[PDB]
Amino acid sequence: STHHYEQLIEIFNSCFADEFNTRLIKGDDEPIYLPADAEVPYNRIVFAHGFYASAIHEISHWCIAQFEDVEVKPQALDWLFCVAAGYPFNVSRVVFQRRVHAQVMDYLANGIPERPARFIKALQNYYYTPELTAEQFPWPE
Ligand SMILES: [Co+2]
Repeated sequence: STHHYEQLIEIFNSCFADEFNTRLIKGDDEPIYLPADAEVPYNRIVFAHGFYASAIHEISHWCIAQFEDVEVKPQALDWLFCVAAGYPFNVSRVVFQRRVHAQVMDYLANGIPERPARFIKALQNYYYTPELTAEQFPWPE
């Protein structure tokens, strides 16, 4: 499959534009969260640059809502999303990515929270990818 940020906009909106009144928007240099208002009546997650990886990262952060500690769970969702989509994962070293790996394992063993779980299933149906298995997430070596 190809991977274009425009695809993530449609997948995200399909998952969340109704239930959570939230949509994904390609922005400029800044990631932003803009709540619905009287003119634009839906919440907007704005990601920086027309870059697939950047959209994934803002989606992960939205799902979760000392920099290492705060970044572990969003980067774990990043990794899950990328494998679900058939996209290559990188962080943005080995010690930190092992913390992310453990958190992916935690999620897979103990349960993925509702919003990322929904996004993962939609990714799988959009890109026709097999069910996730821990084996698709190699320990950082
Ligand atoms: Co981040």
